[PDB]
Amino acid sequence: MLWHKLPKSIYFRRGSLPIALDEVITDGHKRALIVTDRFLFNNGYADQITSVLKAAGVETEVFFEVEADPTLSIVRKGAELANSFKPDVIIALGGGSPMDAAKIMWVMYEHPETHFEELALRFMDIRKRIYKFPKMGVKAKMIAVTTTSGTGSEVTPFAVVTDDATGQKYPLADYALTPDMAIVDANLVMDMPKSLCAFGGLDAVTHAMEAYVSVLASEFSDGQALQALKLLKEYLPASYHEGSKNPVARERVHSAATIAGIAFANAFLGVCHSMAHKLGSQFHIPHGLANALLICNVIRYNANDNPTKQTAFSQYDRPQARRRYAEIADHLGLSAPGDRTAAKIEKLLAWLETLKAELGIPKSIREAGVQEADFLANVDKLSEDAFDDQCTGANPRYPLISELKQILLDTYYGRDYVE
Amino acid sequence: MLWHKLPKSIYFRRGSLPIALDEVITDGHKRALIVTDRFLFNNGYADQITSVLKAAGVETEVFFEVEADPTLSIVRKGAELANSFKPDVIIALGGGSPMDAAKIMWVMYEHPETHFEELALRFMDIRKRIYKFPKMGVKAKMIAVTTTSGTGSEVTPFAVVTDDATGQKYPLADYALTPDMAIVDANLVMDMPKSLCAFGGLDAVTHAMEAYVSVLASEFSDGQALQALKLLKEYLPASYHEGSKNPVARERVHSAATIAGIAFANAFLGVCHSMAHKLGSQFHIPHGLANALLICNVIRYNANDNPTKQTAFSQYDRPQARRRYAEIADHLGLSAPGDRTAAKIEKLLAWLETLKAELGIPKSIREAGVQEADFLANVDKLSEDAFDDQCTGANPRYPLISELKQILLDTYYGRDYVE
Repeated sequence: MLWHKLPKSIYFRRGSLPIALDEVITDGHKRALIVTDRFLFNNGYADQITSVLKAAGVETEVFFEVEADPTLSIVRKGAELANSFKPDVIIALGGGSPMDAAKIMWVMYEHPETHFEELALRFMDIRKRIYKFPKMGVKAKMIAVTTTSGTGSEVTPFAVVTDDATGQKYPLADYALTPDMAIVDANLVMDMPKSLCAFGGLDAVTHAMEAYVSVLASEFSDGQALQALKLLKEYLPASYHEGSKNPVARERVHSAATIAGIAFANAFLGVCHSMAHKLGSQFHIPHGLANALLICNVIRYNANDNPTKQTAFSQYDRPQARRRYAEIADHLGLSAPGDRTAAKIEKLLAWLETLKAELGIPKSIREAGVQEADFLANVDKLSEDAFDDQCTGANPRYPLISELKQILLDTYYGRDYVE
Repeated sequence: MLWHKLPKSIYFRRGSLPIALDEVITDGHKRALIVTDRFLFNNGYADQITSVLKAAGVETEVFFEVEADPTLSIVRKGAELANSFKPDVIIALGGGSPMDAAKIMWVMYEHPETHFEELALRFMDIRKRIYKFPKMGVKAKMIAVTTTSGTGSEVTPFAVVTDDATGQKYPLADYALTPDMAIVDANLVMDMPKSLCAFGGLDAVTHAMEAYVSVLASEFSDGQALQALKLLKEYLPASYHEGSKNPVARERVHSAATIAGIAFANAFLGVCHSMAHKLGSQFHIPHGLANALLICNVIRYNANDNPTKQTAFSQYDRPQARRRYAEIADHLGLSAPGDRTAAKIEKLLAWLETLKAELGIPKSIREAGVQEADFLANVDKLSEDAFDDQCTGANPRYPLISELKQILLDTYYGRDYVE
């Protein structure tokens, strides 16, 4: 059985933010907290929402102390603040690291009794979950603005954090901590650098490419994934080169990244986000860049009509991955009439290299600043710990630790994944 | 040698606060921090200054986490914040606990190298000080609003804090941490409770009664002390009973409390503030209430023309304390023509009881919630540790530990201090 659940509000157009607070926050709340990173407190992005609340009978407080790949130390810090200001609403902002950290502070504020380890517990299903998350709408709601175009955390329950002790990103998940509102306005990403419009807008390509093929994939989460893929193909290159000079593309890509969140929130990720999380917390590689190096092989991995194993899901009778990856190309135009289902993937992978070459993305991990000695020494660790991530419990061929490492290395040496 | 140094600005009238920020802060600064207590963050007293700054090109941050009798834990907490927001100006508010804590955060922000123990070091003189405080006007200025009428911390270098480990208030002092501006508007004390208008407006009676008699007393700091005493006599009772119904008195008293700060900042306190600090940190008695129980005896102590010792100050040739306490009464009207310098003190002490009875002040410490067993057991401690306070190095008869305890006890049993 399946579902398609999101916030009961997703406002999205250039100029939507005040028209998403002049509307709902002030009509129901008078004590707000804001979560973001310093670059946005400094550059005047959080005073774009405190301007409109303080003008109303609302009292704001900003937790600008967040860092990339957030830790559990910060989260506990914002709760202390949240436990002191007693907010009626939380307004995450900045994209990813803040959003992934505010919806968990939302927890430690509603229920400070919680223990993070009981949240990072992998599971076989989301309903048959041992640590049923508590109900969180009673103390304060949770709003989610975003300033990047690669995460989808505005919609999805995923909340990636780090222990600060082991150094293991725990992509915990539960729909009980979806935002009540998601605001995705391109006013905030028009001036975003290229190092981000690439990594971000290129994870989104995975958010949707290992969601249209996942086993939990459904008709609900297949047209959105695609529409997140026909826009990242016609507007992502332009948003990189032209930047703010083509705000429509820098806008459409911002919506796509979110639409892919409308997909992978319902149809969880595959395996690229498992190896990515572990490969980007060890070597401190960003999210999107770990996903762009692997995706072009994971496909070569999941696209084997006769794998070693399937993921054992009723709705998934026969392995269809080699097929789905073709409907993708068939939808994007990469496919020519009279193909054979084996080139449509080549024509697809060819579109990525062509797309990774024109965004500043390297051809391997070695080129990405990781020493062969620091990799091979700890590869078996992140290859056993990827298997133990919750994201991999949805990809269509239940990878073997024998088979993950092989694609870690073939992405280090820029090789393929023949079998 | 002596001095009379204060901020280069003391604005004071009902409605002065915006006219003290619309004037100077915004003309020179664009990044401000505010320090206060929760009662004022909650009750809308800090958004009376953030309203006017944010309306300008200024970014504010409020450290509302302060508690009565502040600790060194909070102070180090606000520095972390101050080290993160990087303010151009600090705006203390609330009176006492915040003000005494912000001008020391000002230190840990300018010079985080400092070590509190090297600040709480008693000394024989302020110039001949071992730990010459550093220069602090370079990172951020320091403003000082006040919302109570008993402290004078707006003007004075005194910054009373607590280790949080030993529990010993260290009334450190240095003019290098005087505020650059002091704002004393009665708009903020009109709605102050009676438990505070009494304790506060009754310490001020000591701020000035052991400053007109101190050895460092000078013509500069004698008319102010008195004017702080002719106003606390004609307007303090009315500000207690009538409260906000006589805002002129609730205003004049607010200025007096500050004028006494113009005195005891230059002519340090005597001994009542030494025993008070130690007697109010052990039994958690408030400041003003520890000073109102003792003052009516310390006078009987300092008013002995033949004491055991003087304070050894050149300007202080013969003990004049028994005389000064008469010019006080002679100025307030308590004195009738044809007295003998021995009744003018009785007529003075009589004015206090008469004044302590009509403010809700008890007649002893026992009545103030302190058990005879918890007092006599630790009296010799706060009697040896009062002698070691910096305030007592200015009172005119260099008390003996033999003689302090005797007045601690006579204030417990409500007795006098015959000798």
